[PDB]
Amino acid sequence: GSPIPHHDEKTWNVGSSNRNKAENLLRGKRDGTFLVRESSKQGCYACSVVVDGEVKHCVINKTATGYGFAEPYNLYSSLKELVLHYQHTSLVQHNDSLNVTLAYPVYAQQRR
Amino acid sequence: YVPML
Repeated sequence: GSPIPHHDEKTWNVGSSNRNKAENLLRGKRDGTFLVRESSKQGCYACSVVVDGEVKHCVINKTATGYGFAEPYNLYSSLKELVLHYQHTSLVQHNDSLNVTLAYPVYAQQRR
Repeated sequence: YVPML
């Protein structure tokens, strides 16, 4: 019985307008950190995740259909589900230099 | 922007 902090969308949701900022926040966290922000996209998102210590920006969705991490599957109108899947799934299946996952909430919230 | 699976 453990109440994960990911259950909340604010734990990692930084909103929009935080590219070098959300990246400046990741610079220091531990490998596996991740944050979901937005941008001038048409409504897509970008999850700034720390990989091997070097934070990078990735995309979560591309075409209006859901919030997967690269491929459109199932539905769900929220990222909390996507982030939850990759939260335990490796992200190397696409890159052998990734092997990262959303295991650490960029802003976390295990305090108050 | 890195491509994921």
